This record gives sequence, structure tokens and C-alpha cells, in this order.
Amino acid sequence: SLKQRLKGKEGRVRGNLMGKRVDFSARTVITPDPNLSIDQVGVPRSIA
Amino acid sequence: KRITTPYMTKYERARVLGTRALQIAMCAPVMVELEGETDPLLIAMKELKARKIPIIIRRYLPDGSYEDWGVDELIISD
Amino acid sequence: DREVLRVIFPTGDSKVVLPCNLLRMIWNAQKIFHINPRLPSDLHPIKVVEGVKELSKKLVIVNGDDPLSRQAQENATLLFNIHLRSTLCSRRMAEEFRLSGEAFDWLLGEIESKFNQAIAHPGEMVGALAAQSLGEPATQMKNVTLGVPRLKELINISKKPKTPSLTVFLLGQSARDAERA
Amino acid sequence: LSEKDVDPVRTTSNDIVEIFTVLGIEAVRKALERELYHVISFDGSYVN
Amino acid sequence: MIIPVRCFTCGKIVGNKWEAYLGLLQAEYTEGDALDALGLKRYCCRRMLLAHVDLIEKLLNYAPLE
Amino acid sequence: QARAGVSQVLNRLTFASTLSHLRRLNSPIGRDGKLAKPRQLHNTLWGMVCPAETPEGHA
Amino acid sequence: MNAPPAFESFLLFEGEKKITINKDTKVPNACLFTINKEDHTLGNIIKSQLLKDPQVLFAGYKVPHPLEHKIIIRVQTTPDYSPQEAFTNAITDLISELSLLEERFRVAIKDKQEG
Amino acid sequence: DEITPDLWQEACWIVISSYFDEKGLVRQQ
Amino acid sequence: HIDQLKEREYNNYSWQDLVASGVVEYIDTLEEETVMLAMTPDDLQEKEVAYCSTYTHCEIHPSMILGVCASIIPFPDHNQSPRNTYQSAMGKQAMGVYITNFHVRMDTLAHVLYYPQKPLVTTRSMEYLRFRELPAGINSIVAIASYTGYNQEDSVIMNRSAVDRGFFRSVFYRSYKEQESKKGFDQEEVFEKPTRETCQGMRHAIYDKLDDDGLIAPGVRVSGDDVIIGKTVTLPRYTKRDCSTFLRTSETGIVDQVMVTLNQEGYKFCKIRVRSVRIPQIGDKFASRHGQKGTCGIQYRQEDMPFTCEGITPDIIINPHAIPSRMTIGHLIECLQGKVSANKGEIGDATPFNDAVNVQKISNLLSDYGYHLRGNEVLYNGFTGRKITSQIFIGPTYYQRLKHMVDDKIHSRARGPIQILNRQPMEGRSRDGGLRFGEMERDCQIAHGAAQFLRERLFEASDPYQ
Amino acid sequence: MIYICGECHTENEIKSRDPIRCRECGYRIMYKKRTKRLVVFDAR
Amino acid sequence: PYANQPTVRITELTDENVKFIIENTDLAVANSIRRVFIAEVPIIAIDWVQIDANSSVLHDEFIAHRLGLIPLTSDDIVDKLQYSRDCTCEEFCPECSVEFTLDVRCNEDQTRHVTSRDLISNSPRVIPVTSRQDDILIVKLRKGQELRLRAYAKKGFGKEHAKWNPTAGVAFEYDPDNALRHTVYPKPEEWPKSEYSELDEDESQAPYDPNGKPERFYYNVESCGSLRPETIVLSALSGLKKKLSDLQTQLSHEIQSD
Amino acid sequence: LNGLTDRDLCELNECPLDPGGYFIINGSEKVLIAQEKMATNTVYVFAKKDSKYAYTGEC
Amino acid sequence: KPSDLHLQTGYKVERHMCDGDIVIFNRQPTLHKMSMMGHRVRILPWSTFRLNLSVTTPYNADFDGDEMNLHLPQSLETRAEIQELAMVPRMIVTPQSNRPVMGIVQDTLTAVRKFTKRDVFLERGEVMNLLMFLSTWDGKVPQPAILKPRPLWTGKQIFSLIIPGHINCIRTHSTHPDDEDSGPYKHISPGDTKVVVENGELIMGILCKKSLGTSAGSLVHISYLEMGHDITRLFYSNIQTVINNWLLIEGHTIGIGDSIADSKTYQDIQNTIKKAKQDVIEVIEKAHNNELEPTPGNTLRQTFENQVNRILNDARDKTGSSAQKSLSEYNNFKSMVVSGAKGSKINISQVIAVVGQQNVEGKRIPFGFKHRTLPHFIKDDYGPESRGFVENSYLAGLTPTEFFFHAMGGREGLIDTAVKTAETGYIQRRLI
RNA sequence: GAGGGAACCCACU
Ligand SMILES: [Mg+2]
Ligand SMILES: [Zn+2]
Ligand SMILES: [Zn+2]
Ligand SMILES: [Zn+2]
Repeated sequence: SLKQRLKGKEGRVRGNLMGKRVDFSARTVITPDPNLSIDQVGVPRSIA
Repeated sequence: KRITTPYMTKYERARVLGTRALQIAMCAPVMVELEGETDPLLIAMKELKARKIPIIIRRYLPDGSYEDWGVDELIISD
Repeated sequence: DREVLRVIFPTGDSKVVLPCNLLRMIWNAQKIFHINPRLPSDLHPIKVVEGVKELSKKLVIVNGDDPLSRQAQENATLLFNIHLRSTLCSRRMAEEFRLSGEAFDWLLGEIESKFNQAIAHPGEMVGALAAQSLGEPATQMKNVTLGVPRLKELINISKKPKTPSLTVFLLGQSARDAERA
Repeated sequence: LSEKDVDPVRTTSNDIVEIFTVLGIEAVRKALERELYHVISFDGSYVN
Repeated sequence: MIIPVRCFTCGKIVGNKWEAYLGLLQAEYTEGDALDALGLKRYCCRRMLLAHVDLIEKLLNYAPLE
Repeated sequence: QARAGVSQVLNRLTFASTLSHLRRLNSPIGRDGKLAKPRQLHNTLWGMVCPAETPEGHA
Repeated sequence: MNAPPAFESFLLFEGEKKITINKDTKVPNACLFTINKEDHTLGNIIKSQLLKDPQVLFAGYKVPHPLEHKIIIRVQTTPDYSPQEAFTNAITDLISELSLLEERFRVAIKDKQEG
Repeated sequence: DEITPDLWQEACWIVISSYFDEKGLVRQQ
Repeated sequence: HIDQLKEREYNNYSWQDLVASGVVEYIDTLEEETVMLAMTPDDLQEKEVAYCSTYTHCEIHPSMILGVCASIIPFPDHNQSPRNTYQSAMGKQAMGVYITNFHVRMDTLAHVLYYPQKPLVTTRSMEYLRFRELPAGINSIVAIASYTGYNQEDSVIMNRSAVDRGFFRSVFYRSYKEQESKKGFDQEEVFEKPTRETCQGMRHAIYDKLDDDGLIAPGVRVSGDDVIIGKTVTLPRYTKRDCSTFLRTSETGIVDQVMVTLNQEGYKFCKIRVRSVRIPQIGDKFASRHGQKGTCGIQYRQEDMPFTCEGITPDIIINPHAIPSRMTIGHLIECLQGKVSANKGEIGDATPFNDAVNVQKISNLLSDYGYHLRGNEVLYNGFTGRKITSQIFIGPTYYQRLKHMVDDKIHSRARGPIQILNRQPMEGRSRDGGLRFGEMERDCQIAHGAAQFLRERLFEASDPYQ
Repeated sequence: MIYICGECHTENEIKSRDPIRCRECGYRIMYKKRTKRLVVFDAR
Repeated sequence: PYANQPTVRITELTDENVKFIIENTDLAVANSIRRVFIAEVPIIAIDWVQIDANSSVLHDEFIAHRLGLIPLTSDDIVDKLQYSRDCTCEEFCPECSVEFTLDVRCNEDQTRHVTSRDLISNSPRVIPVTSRQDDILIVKLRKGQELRLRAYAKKGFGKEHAKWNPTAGVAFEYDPDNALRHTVYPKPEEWPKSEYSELDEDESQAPYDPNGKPERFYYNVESCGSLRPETIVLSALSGLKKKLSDLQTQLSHEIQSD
Repeated sequence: LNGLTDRDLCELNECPLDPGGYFIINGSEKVLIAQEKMATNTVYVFAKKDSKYAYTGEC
Repeated sequence: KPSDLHLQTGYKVERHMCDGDIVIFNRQPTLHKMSMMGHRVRILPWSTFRLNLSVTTPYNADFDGDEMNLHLPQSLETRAEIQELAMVPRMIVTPQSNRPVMGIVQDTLTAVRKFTKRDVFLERGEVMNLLMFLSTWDGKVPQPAILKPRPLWTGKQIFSLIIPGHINCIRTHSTHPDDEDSGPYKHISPGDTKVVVENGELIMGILCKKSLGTSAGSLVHISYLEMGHDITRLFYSNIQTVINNWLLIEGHTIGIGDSIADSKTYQDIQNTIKKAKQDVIEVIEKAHNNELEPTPGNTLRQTFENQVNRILNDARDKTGSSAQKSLSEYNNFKSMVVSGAKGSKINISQVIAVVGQQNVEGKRIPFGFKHRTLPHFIKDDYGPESRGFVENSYLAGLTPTEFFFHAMGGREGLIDTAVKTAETGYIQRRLI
């Protein structure tokens, strides 16, 4: 129903307005790097 | 007659730097002398350090009134 | 100020949370200005008194000159002004900290700048900050209940707590012997 | 609290609702702060 | 599945030793003596032959598609 | 209105996963339940149920 | 997927300089030698050979990132001496060392093989 | 004769090997 | 009974004869609550205070309380119990040889290690799990050391030279199924090699690698944007449109096998197995048999890894800090026992409750082979040749390559497919989807005060509309 | 084209829309030939 | 000129290993020599595989990897062989590569052990090492299984791939009695003595030498078979000298350019 | 595959180490996970909490 | 076509993300505002997100398979918002507990405990190699703490070069004696356990988690308060690089020899366990012969349980105290504990001496059978072995009953994590 | 130069 469309964490408001899928985002496994400064992240060339 | 803080807040600093950087990226005149650097953020921060950014911050009070502060009128303490 | 402190802190816990670390900046002034603690100082005690007075004048949390504004400003900086007068006492500054005149002027300027750097910025979403600051330690959490169930019993105002209890304190001799207790 | 030789000043409950109904809204504000502080600082954890 | 050509740690050739090791074990050698007869001194080369599972023999029991 | 997950696709990533999936028991108590007693390792599981092999998370 | 080719640890691509010298402005008579597509081998021998020169006041090397192939050798010398001259003399001494070691190894192999 | 404690480990793994030679591991299914 | 069972295939004496002899009997949980169990026969042969003189039953072996996955753990009674639980979880994710007839089978997901080894340190219960015949892992020279800082926070340094020699190399097999279907009289999907001027709505890809039956051939290299099954469906000049089966994106590989058959209802049915070789990589998950999971942080070559005086470099370097809070002492004992096992030429016994195996006995056995009795060795720095001041614990430990490679998880999106209903980005890397900027992220960006970034994420990086 | 029968190891010519059955033994599971295209492996 | 004057003492020279001692040099020189042993001594190994038929139970990349790990004799031919990156040919030529062919069909009821003896080279100076011990098992075939392939072997060193590493084990040691305290034993009596130790049985460790430096280095270079171990050491010294000479040339060009 | 030797299983392209214990449904291998339940025909007496019943017997 | 490759002023070029780009970096669950921080992009040649180690603490991240998210700001306003608001150096100190969230972690921590000890002396080449990794170094090699017989620098000199500006900080090492400050050697520490940094120079003391960690008043906290975010960022990076390169020389391990105690220590532990089991049997005999007096506010069974748990906790504490007292200065468990990097004294106690009592729901192991914990015990057995006291260590190995009871204990922690996540998340959502 | 949803299960941090 429309109420089931709107309600819940998967509904319209919580699942599509309070939070939503975004462009220009990447996700992968993290590995250590003691040679980077604390404000610096190593990024794979394919993601970039 | 202005009761708000004389210091530029961190949010004011962030938004003024971003807005001035976008204006410089849209070919606004540069208010300072630039030593051959390209990035609009760097030009915006050296304009802010020289306190020459031509932007007025309108701070809204909860009563609905507002105060207009020049960027050259605020203290950039951070 | 001591009487006001003992009203505020009746348990005698002197550990407080305050903006400017006065002892560390006195140590910083000693190291910067090469203060010899074994030599007499050139700092007049009246310079200490008047400098702390003007510094406390120019550490403003509540603006305004009306009596309501002055009372709110005095209340908002009461602990810090008490700690400032306690730390920058003329006796302590003369025989314990031994600061010079230029060291004391730099100390006043540093205290003023560090206090003005500590004031909350307008635009701070402090409610979300508070909700994340009380929920992040919750991830790491007489039969009195504590932890996450007690936090749930607190933020949900429960008419039926799991372990309701009193802490009854006794008056006079009733508190001193076990038989009348 | 009404009982004889019981301190009518320092005696308190851990029940938020009865502290509100007996002593008022500022007292239950202080009691709420004390109980939240107890829950937080049981572990030695500190929150500002 | 099949014996590796090299020891993983050092790169000593162990791919020519599996059948010799099996023949030594068939000749009533102990595993340590069979490893010592093949010149596998380092324990990194000895785990190559000691821990090898020769799955290719059981794979060869299936009729080939090709 | 019927129980789900009685029949599962057999895990074939390792022989150990195949054996473990072929010898798998399931309590049909909902994983949204926050009571600890069915999830606890009971004393009577000695020699019958492995005390180490359980999933992590809701199950 | 993001795997670099294995020859990139030792092959200079087109336009990549092998060694670049930069004057270190912090202290007098100091230079930074950025050597591309090398590793701890040459960096270690050159640093230890520069440490033997009494006119060298500082000698060190670093790999700034192990996933890159780059050596930074910082050399500081006395004012009457040059870090480029120190670096060249260190390479010359290492070359003479290896030439002498090569011929003595050949002599020792011949002696061991004859008996 | 009783199984001596020095032979017990070998004997118990013999009877376990016999159990898994007969039943296997998926006997319940 | 033991003598009769030693010749099980000669006497025809079996376990069932042992049950019929009145020697063993099956006790369930309700009856076990009335029996009196001796843990060992040492509880029977006990002196004047045996703690019980009325034992009714005896455990055959206590280590039989473990399951299939917990029986591969060496020294499980020297580990913390949650670590045994974590290893029982991860032994099902370890890549080895999952079945012998894997060449016949076309499973959707299949994983075959090149060189699976039986452990040097086994349990006796592993003789019946067939782990000696289908093992999942490699005995690895593991040094527990802090080297260059790249093994911190549950990470490992791998030997790149070892990896080049086939150390933990695996094969990923993926099967793709497709079938012609007669969904109506006019509709007719067919395996054909499509033509650009004839088929409607192609995906701008190449079709030359298809044979003229519409199916790609075995042995052909394929990439993420490649057609492997060419299926066209008749449209009721473009008489048919393209519904070809595509390879999953960024999953490069080689077509291993193509099988053509008939389904239940008699249409042509093709299954294509594509093979891709997975060399160990930074970010690939590796676990010992003690709950010591961790991704590869860096790979050093043999000349960069630390070495012993015999020239042995570790295959894997793990951080010391993985041990103390975990208390996986069975990992250390397995490493020590594996050093002893590889020097002696034997398979070490790590049955849980075994008094014949002790840390002191393993230490004396190791000292009998010219090594330090506690498994430490003097290691030399690979970069400089100088001795490391501390002496490094190093020896063979069984490691497992887990199914979680980084190349099956790396995902980026700039712009692409969106959902039909809410016009927001899709789900998962398989659909080129976006990541969810959830409610908690929204709260965090509220607390940051970054309102324009919040507007960018929640309005104009997701679904602008006017 | 040429498909190997799964059971009887023999090669069979199959045209399009022809049902996939081995003309020798009637086995319904058949496999494609290895390609003739030239594929290079680094020996790494 | 502050060069060392190192001396060589060969203590063992077999066909498999060389044990030798280098005196009067620095620790960095010794370690770099060891690193060039492992990483920067060029040999010839198979790097290009074209499989024509593979009916075996092992897939094509598996066979190619095993072929790459087979050592090939490289004595006196890897010096005159060119790198494929430095060669004027288009794809391959005898000046930069060696062609190998393998053609094995199993038609018997016995399992056919396709070994390195079945690798037939077009150059007689570059053959598998076990074809001059048993032969390195490439694959096992049953009846009806076949393997035809054509390979090309090219020059390379172990910095690129470990198949070009010529050494099995480079044992390296210095200061065997721990006089320099470069390692610190919590219990020195628990530690076995080195092979090169010069201590009595009652002593566990040398007295501390505050004026000492690492000056004597012990090597056991074990060869995988591609080169003789003395050829490995000589080629390593030559390669390190050539690296230093090329770096000196580029350094002189950089100095003159500024 | 019942009663077949390992050679007969290999001639049928089956793994002799494969345990069985599963079904093939539409070509997919399906295992039936065992399901726990309360035992039947047994009297179990519990104490229901926060209810009108002090004790309850169940069969 | 080249006609479509022409650029005019006012055009936009959607260029690839390159070095120096500002991104937001995130790990779920995003609990506080420092689980999403701004990072500068550096392109590295593998398929993972490389992360600095000190940054793993505000993310609650490790590298056992964690996946993290990276959001690219698309405009200059959002880029400047992230740059001036949400960068990692600006997020060093939290408003939650007015203390740093990121500190020195595990190997930098273990080796800065090992590096700032009094007997650490570095030669000229080692000092030059360490100064190669000091990015804030001014180029001047300091005068060594020892000039003759040989020029040797201490680790405190090199860390004084690392410490930025003129930080003045007084801390204590974790092994600082309680009576030392009242003794005659207060300002000259015999064990080097009073940390004094003066004018940015580490004058004395061994650094640890109490000095370089995420506590209030720590050295990185003073660096943030006095020098700002950029200098403190350089401080973190310099500590990590210099200490991680000295650890190549020094090295750190853990072995099976760190789990061994002395034979005298093993005898003491066995004697303590025997005495405590005898005490438990004596309390059992007192309760069985009705000679056990209940304490006020409790019934007889709960007073018996309190007495037994007091005896067994005293046993575990005394055996653990003997275990730590056996440990040498070379012990690596002790090194990682006194550095604050990983582990506790309880972990050392369980590895070396006694695992201890297994507890389910705060009590001993329940009688899941009829009055028996396991069918290997007699009925109404209230002794330590029966009810879940593990008298063995992890080195010694557990008995089968102890193994099963330890599994019962660890299942409780797994259940607690799994069922507390949902209620805690609901509490966070309602609070927000 | 990009055409399904839903349900369930397993797994990951
Ligand atoms: Mg993790
Ligand atoms: Zn080896
Ligand atoms: Zn046929
Ligand atoms: Zn050529």
C-alpha cells in the first residue's frame, strides 16, 4: 500500500529522504599505510 | 548596535572561502596580487588572509533581525 | 570566591573543566621569557591585581551593560574568574611563579586569546553533537541496574523501572550508631 | 522524606518519575543529570 | 594438487623430488630420512614435500572430456 | 505463514563448508529476539552440539 | 585490477629523469638527490660510503613510499666541499671496491678450482 | 586383558576410526 | 576388541560388532543426565579417593565434542573460545579444493587453490573430515614481527617472491546460464551471432568472439564489457532485439568450458564456465586456524623481507599485537610444533586434550634440531643487512586464503544507472550502484555543520529534480 | 559446429535449431571445442 | 678516495653452492651484494606461453606458471642475450629470446609424466637444468590427454619475477659470536652457536666490542641451477658495478646540465 | 550412487569423497537444515512470568 | 572529434580524481562526527584504501576485512566546507570528552615505549637515517648526549626533535611507582617513569599510552592546544615514520617464550591454586555442616557464592600477580602491556598463570543437568572445577570440562555484542 | 554508449 511505501526504515522518508544512494562514492577494503600522513588516504587508480 | 561575535566562525570561514572560490572559478576579479597559482581555493584563502574578500555575512538573530558584517570587519582567529 | 566554590563544590573535588590552562601557560611564559625563579622579579603586585581586573573585564560571554546582562556575564564566567584570581594571585605570582612584567603581559594576552578561541561558535549543531556524544560511549557499554538498560530506562521515562531504589541519609546520632539506624 | 531522623535534604531516589512528582522539574533535571552521569562514568568513561 | 616447482620461501627446486620422495617412502625410509636423502635441509623445503597432497592422481581417475 | 530457510543451497566453497552445512542444526526462534537464553551454550550440549561452531551476528 | 607491471620497479618511463639534484635550503652545502627506479640497494651502499668521507656532515637515504620506486639521498658536506662531489666520490669508491672484490673473487675461484 | 594407559590413546583412536569407517559424517540425513 | 578392530577389513569386525558386544552404547541427552561419565579411563584407574566409585560410562575421546569445523583447529584448548568460534566461521570461507570432480561441475561460484597442503600440525579428528585429501590452506613460514609497520591492526605482510612462485594462488570459476525460451508463439529467443544492422538495442560491445552458434568458445579471453552468449529475441527493420548475456563487470578471465544441453522442457540450454586466476593481492583476506584473520597490507620481495642466517624469509609476517588481547596461544604452539614437525619429518599432533604433547616437550624437540627452544631466531633486516635487536618468533603455521578478495569488493560510481521509482542510484557493485548516505551519515554531517555537503549528498549527487 | 559428447568422447557436427543429441549414444550433454584463436600467457 | 679493500676467502665450492667470506668491507656493501644475489642477477626463464592443446587436468595458466618456474641453464648465454625491451626485433628473435616447444600426447594406460625433459629448446645453450636428480614434473597425463605448447624464454632478474631469481638460499651472516651486540639475547645460554662461531662450549657470547663494526661477512649462496653459484656472485658484482656506473653517468649529466 | 565403489563413482564423474545428504532441485544442490522443536508427549511444567498463571504444565 | 575537444572560459571539465583531492572518508557505523573525516587523496598502485594507523581509532577501524566508503565533493563550496570543517587534523580533539580521539597505536606505541628508555643509544648512521624521516626537521644534527668514547644520541634526543614547538608537558609512565613522588628521587627518576617535556624537548621519562595516547593532558593533546591542527598532524606523522623506521633496527615480536614463566613461579601458582581449592572445600564443609553464618542482606546460598567467588578471585589475583612478577624486562607481553599498545595484565595472567572462573549471567556455571554442570561430576558439586573455575593457563591448555565452560563463557560475550548492537542503535537514533 | 521488481537464505565489518 501507500502507507507501506511511506513507512519504515526502507520507506520513502527514512529510506529515500533521510538517507539515499549517492553518486561520486566509492567503497573498498582498507589496508594500513604508515607512510601516509593522517589527513591522507591512498586511493586505487581504478576508483580515481 | 551589533551584538553578535566580532570573530568569524568556522562555518562562516568555510562558506566564505567556498563562495569566493566559486566566484574566482567563474572569473571574478581577484582582489589580491597572486604569485602565479591557479587553484581558486588558494586565491580565496589568500584573499581572506589579506581580508579583501568582497562578501558581507548576514547573520540572522532568532528574533528575525539580522546584522551585516564585512569579511574585513571580522576577526579571522582560526 | 572560596566560599562560593565550597557552595558550588560541597564534596571538595577541585578537578574542574575550564577553557584556558593557566598553569601550563604560566610554565610557557617561564620558558619563553627565561624566568629565573631564584632571582627577584620586576613584576609589581599591583600590576598583577590591575591586569587580572582588566583581563576579567575583557573575557565576555554575555554582552551588554544592563544589570541582567552583567549578572549573566558574571555567572557565565564565575568559575573561570575564580580560578583566574586563584592562579594569578599576586602572592603566587611573586613567590611561586616568579613571572616578569613582559611575561605577565604575554600571559594576559594569551589567556584572552585562548578564552576567545573557546567560545562556542554560532551555528554549532550542539544537539546532534550531544546525541552522538552520549550514544558513542553507549556502544562500548543491591542489584541496581546500569549500562544500556538503565540508559533506556532513563531516556525513556519509565513508570516501571527495573530496580527502583532510594538512598536514605540519616540525621544526627541516628547516622552515627548502627542500632538506631 | 517525611520520616523522623531521615535527612530531608540529601535523601533521593533513582526513580525519575517520583522525583519529578515530589520535588519538581528542576530537581528532576538535576536527578536526570546525576543518573546519566552515573551510567556514563560507571566504566570510568568521561563525557563533557 | 601437483607438487610445486619451487619452494615457496626460498625457490629451491622441489618439483623433481616428489616421485623420488614417494619411492624413498616405499623403500621403508622415514619421512625425515627421505627428506634428508633428497638434500632438503631447510624446513621451508621440507614442508613442500612433507605437506604435499598429490590431488592430481585422483583427478586422473576421471575420463577426460578432451 | 510458513517457515523459511529449511532448505538451503548447499555450500560448496570448501569441503569443510559442505560437511558443516550437511551437519547443521537450527533453532527456529526469530533472530530479532533479544533474549539470550536460546542463544546460550547450554550444559546439555556436551558431546551433542559443537561448543565453538556458531555464526556471528543475528544468528 | 590495480596491479602495476612488475617492470615498473626498475624501468624509467619516457621523460622520467634518473637522478635529480635539488639544493636543500635549510642548511648550507646540503643537497637532495632523488634517484628514480632504485631501492635500498644503491641507497644503502651510497649512504654508507658517504658516511666514510670525513668531509660529509650528513648522509641519509629514504624510500618515501615502498609502493613507489624512488630514493631520496640527503647529503650535507663541509663548506670547502660539495654534496655533488661527495656523491660522485662515493660512487667512485664503491665502483673501485666492487672492481677489486670482483677480481679477488675471480682469483679465489681459480685457486679453489685448481686445488 | 585391560588396555594399558600407554596403549589407550592408540586404542581410542582405533575405535573412533571404526566408528567413522561405518557411519561416516552425514549418516543422520 | 582393539586387536579385532586393528584388522577391520580382515576379521570383518566393525563398529556395529562393538555395539553388539555390549561395549559401547548410545546415550542421549535425557539418559546422559543419569549416567556417571569418566572423562578418561584414568578416572577409572584411580586410587582411594577417585572422586567417584560409581562410574557408568567413559568418554571415547573428549575432543569429539567438537564439530567438523572446530576439529581442524590445532590446540583449541590453548585459545580463547571466541577465537575458536571465529575460526569455525572462517574455515568455511577458506579456499582449497572443495570437491574432486570440480572440472565436471559448473557451479555459479567456485574457488580452487593451486597448491593446497595438509597441515604440518593436525588433529586426529581431521583424519575423518578428509582434510588430508581436500585441504584448504598452505603451511607458511610465519614470522610474528613488526616490520615496516605494514602489518598493524590485523594485517599481514606477504612475500612477493613467494606469491610469484604460486604461494596461495587460486582460481575463480564463474558459471553463466542461458536458455532459449518460447514465451509465446511469436516470441522466440535464439542463440545467434547478432548483426548490428539487424538487432535492436545492442550494448555497443564487440560480438566477434562469439561463434556462429551464438556461444563463445572455450579458451577465449573475456573482459567486463564482452558478450559470451549471444541471444536475440524476436520483436513482434529490427525484427529482433538484443538480449545477450554479458560478463560481469571488471571480472576479466578466460572461458574455461562451454556446455550445451536440453533443459526439462526441451529448449537449448547453455552453461559457460569462465576461469580467472587470482594472484594474492594487497587487501586479500588470510586467516590462520586460530581466528587470526587479516588482509594483506603490503608484499615485499625476498630481498626486502627479513631473513634468518640460513636465508629463510617468512612467507607471511603478522603483527605481535594480534596475539595479546586475543590470547591465541594455540597459534604460537602450532608454529612451534610446525617447526619441530618440518625439521623432524613428521606431522605434529594437536589433538586438544593430549598430555603426550606439551610446550616443554616441543621446546626440547626444537632445541634438539639446532634451533632456539622457544622458536625465536636471529633475523637480519632485509633493507640494511643488520641484525634485528630482538629475536623473531618464526616457523611454519597453517594459513588459509579466505574467499574475500579485494577485487570482488572494490567499487566506484561517478554517475550511472538509477532506479525507476525514486530515480536514485542503484544497489551494489553488480548494478553499478551508489553507496547509501544513510541517516547516521546525515546526523554526522549535521554535527559537522557542513550543510552544503549535506545538500550535495542528499540532493544533487542523488536525485536533482525541478 | 563441432561439439564433444560428454559420455562417448566423440565429436559431432550440430547445426542451429538442431536438438543437442549425440548421434552415436544419444547423450544430451555436449561441450564446445577449444578455440583456435591465439592466446598468450605470461609465465608468471 | 675512501674505498674499502675487501678480501675473499672461498671455503666451499660445489656445483650447487658457494660458501665464502668477505672481510674488510661495510655491512651495507655486503647486504647490497646479497640483495643483488636475490634480485638483480639476470637469468633466462620462460616468460611467454602459447598453449595449442591442453587436455590435462591442470588449466592453462597453471601450466604456464609451472613452465615459468622451471630453471633454464643461463651460463655464458645470458650475458650476450638482450632484454626484449632493448631489442630491435618486433616480437621475438634469437638475440633476445629462446624458443621452447612441448608436444606430449598420452596414448598408453600408464600415466605419462610430462617433465622438463619434454621441453625442447631451439638453442642448445639454454636447456632445462635437470636435462644436462630427476626432471621437474610439469604435468601428469592420462590416456587421451594431450599438451602442445610453444614458449619463449627471455632475460630478466628477480626484481621483476621470482622465476628469474637464480639463488635458492642466500645464507648471510656476520658477527657470529655477537661481539657487536647487534642482537640482544634475553638468555644467551639458550641460543645455539653459529656454524662460524669461534667460542668455547662454556662461553655463550663474545665480550662486547665497543670499537667494533661489522667487518667480516659469511655467505652460503645456493644456486637453483640456472647459473653456477660463482657465476651468480660474479654477475652480482658486475651488475652492482654497472648500476653504480650508470648512476654515475646520469649524475654527471645532471651536474653538467645545471 | 548407492552401493557404488569409488572407481564406479569416478567413472560416473562423481567425487567419492562427496558425502551425499542433499537433493538436486532444478540443478541446485539443496540441504535440509535440521530443525529443533520441543519434544512431544512429555509433560513440561514452567512458571509463566507476569501472567495470571503461577505455574503451567504443557504437553 | 577535435571540434568537441575545444575549451572555453566557463566550461566545466569532469576530470579524474587526482593527487591532493579532498574527500570524505567514512566507516559504518557512523557513531560520532569523527567517523566521517576529510582526507587528501594520494593515488597508490593497488586496489585498497590505504589509511594512516592513528586514524584507525576515530573510525573504530582495523584491517581484518573492513570496507570503507569515500565520497567526493563535487563543488568548490563543499570542498572548502570539508577542508575548513571536517579534515582529520581539525578532528584531532573531540568535544565529546575534551580529549584527542586519535593517538599513537601499537607499533609506534610499543617502540616509543622501547625508544625513550634511558639505555637507548643510536649511532651516527642510525641517527641520520631516523632524521631522514623527520619531515619537520630543520637540518641541524643535534649535539649527541654522549660525545666520548663514541658519539651516541639517545632516543629522547630524537624524540625531542620530533616534539614540535615548545610543548611543556608532565606525565607519568604506566610503571611509575606510587611512593616515588614522595621519595628523595622525585625529580631524578630511578626508573625513568616521570615524563617531563620542556621547551619541546623530552627531558625525561618513558613515553607510553599515558603520554602519546588519546587521554586528556597527553602530549598530542598539548600539541593540539598549543600548536594547532597542522603542526599536530605533522607531529603524528613524524612520530609514526621515525619510530617505525627505528623499529626496523630494534624489532618487536611475540613468541611462545613470552608465555613461559619460571619453575619457581609455576610452583607458586600451583601452590596458590591448591590452597584456594582447599579453602573452597573448607567453605563447602562449613556450609554442608550448617556452620556457615549468613551475612546481612543475603541468603545462605548467595553468601556461600560470595565467599567462594572471593576465594577464587583472590586466587586469580595472586596467581596473576606472581605471573607479572616473574616477567623479565625482555618479555614482549609485558612490553605491549606497559606500552599500552595491546593487552592487559589480565591477559598475561590468563596466558601464563590461570584463566580463571567462567561466568554465565554473572554467576558460576549453572546446573544445566540435574544438580550437575556436566555428567562428569557428582551431584551437588559446588567445588571450583565443577562450577567453572579454570585452574589452567592458555599455555598449559584447558581440560575438556574447562574447555566447555570457557566456551560457555565466551558465548555470553558474543551474545552480548550481537544483541546490544540493535538496542544501542535505536537509542542513538532516538537521541538524534 | 544502457530495460524488471519482490521474497528468502548465506556471508562480511
Ligand atoms: Mg574490523
Ligand atoms: Zn625452501
Ligand atoms: Zn555420445
Ligand atoms: Zn629480439
